[PDB]
Amino acid sequence: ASAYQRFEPRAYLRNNYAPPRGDLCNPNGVGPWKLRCLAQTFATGEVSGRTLIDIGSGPTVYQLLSACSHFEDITMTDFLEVNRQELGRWLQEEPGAFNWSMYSQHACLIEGKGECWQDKERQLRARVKRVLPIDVHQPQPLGAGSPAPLPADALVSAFCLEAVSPDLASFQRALDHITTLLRPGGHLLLIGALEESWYLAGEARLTVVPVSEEEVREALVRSGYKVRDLRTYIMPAHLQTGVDDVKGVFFAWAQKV
Amino acid sequence: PDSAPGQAAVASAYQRFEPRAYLRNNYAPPRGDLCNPNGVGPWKLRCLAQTFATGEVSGRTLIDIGSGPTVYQLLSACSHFEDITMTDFLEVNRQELGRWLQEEPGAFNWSMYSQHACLIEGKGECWQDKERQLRARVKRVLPIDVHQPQPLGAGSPAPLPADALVSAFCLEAVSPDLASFQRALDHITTLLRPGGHLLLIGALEESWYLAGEARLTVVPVSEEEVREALVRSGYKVRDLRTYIMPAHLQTGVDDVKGVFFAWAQKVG
Ligand SMILES: Nc1ncnc2c1ncn2[C@@H]1O[C@H](CSCC[C@H](N)C(=O)O)[C@@H](O)[C@H]1O
Ligand SMILES: Nc1ncnc2c1ncn2[C@@H]1O[C@H](CSCC[C@H](N)C(=O)O)[C@@H](O)[C@H]1O
Ligand SMILES: O=C(O)c1ccc[nH]c1=O
Ligand SMILES: O=C(O)c1ccc[nH]c1=O
Repeated sequence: ASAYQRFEPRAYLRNNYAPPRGDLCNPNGVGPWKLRCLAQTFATGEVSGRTLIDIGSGPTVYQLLSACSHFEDITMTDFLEVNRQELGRWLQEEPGAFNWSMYSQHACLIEGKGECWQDKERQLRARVKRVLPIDVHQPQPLGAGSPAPLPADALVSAFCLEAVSPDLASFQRALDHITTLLRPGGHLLLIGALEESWYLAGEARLTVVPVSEEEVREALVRSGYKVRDLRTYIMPAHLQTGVDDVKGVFFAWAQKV
Repeated sequence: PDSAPGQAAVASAYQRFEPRAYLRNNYAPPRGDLCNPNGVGPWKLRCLAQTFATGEVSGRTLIDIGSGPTVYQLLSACSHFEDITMTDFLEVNRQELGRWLQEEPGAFNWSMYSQHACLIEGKGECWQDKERQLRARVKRVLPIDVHQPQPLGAGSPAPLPADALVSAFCLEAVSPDLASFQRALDHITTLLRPGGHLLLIGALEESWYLAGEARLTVVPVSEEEVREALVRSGYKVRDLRTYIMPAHLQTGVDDVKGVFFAWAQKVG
């Protein structure tokens, strides 16, 4: 856990959201794949409501681009101060903010409603009301009297749980911990790494639990979800880059039942 | 009768045309605000994209007539032609294009326009690929005078006759009157093969516009004047659509009342 104390936001963004993993031009890469999963799911019309929470956002916003037009109250979270600070920089268009414009643009491309990427960002920034501390290990991940409208209509989380969990069972408990924040009938969009065991964030070396698709599936069941969709992306060689050892990325669409 | 004087005034005036001021006046916001779908920027891009989307405008060679310092008019086009000639009267415009071709940072930034063309062509192309394709396909930037019967000069470099022509806001902006306009249209029509296509965009009912110190003269034309000249030149008009300049886009940079888009195919 203390390992996340060395976690460098910029190095993380560099390793994961700049080229080659950050090149959105090629349809076969992980970035486009994730954006595609998110967009397709929301285009169904079946994930809707007023409030949404993003569990373990880190310094990233890409995972809400398609989401932001189906929820007017959005809550972002992370365990580290530095990540929340980094988010603020983008939300407030402050100086030195990370540049997400390529991703906004591509979400506008994929969604295909003729939306300009500035409108897209504008809405996102508008609908994110708060950026809050959170610890999934706690049965009440958001603490007692959070300003977060509970329970949420929907949840999103990407590359968080498996990355904060020593083993399968901690991963299971965490899933249970965040699930409490989710209204019955609500939706969870879980994105994460397949069979990963470590990744680097500057001086920080983080341990990861290597999970399989079927493992992810069963965990969702055991947490009280009906799995609407589970797809896998296999990591091409050219995107195996020495920053981690992830083999693939899973996308899960689940519904609390 | 004698075309020389008017043409001379025209050439004279254009010696004060300042590319940056023009780029600013016409392609920076609000006119350059690609976010408003009711805006002229988007309407122009739509007209081009939809037209190329028919698959009916095709071939090897394309010539853009009076390109000025702008490339937006070629964004949807460049996927449909291997060889594209760009052209302008003024060296300073030609140099501007050079700066963009070289991908210099001093260049005007067209990427909003690129992204927007990518958006409405609906093929999920990224804007960097679109721009790289345009830079690859532009084979040359030539001097041009549409008042000369051979607008490119004799023994020109351009592969003639072209398969297609593009021209935006050029013919009316350099012709003192309708007869001049028509002649200019006749001239460029010689560079196009029979059955070839001409995509024409221009100002409706404009008489002047600004480009720095330069306050330049435009022949005001109407849609029907434009239609007749096309027929008069040997074209079948496939499409002629009009955009009315909204008040908030009428900024004192010109007096254009609207914009026309013509898809025409040369008879022969
Ligand atoms: N105990 C804990 N509870 C909830 N989040 C935690 C946590 N310990 C670390 N995190 C956060 O989990 C994130 C893993 S990586 C960030 C992933 C980001 N959502 C994106 O999609 O790329 C980090 O931001 C990290 O600080
Ligand atoms: N006699 C002539 N023959 C051909 N082009 C001319 C000309 N005199 C001026 N031009 C060019 O006509 C242009 C009008 S401005 C339009 C530029 C660009 N195509 C656009 O769409 O914004 C200027 O570039 C100008 O230099
Ligand atoms: O953030 C990550 O760990 C990640 C994002 C996308 C693909 N693969 C990853 O490991
Ligand atoms: O005159 C122009 O250059 C012009 C008028 C209206 C819309 N767009 C233009 O470029």
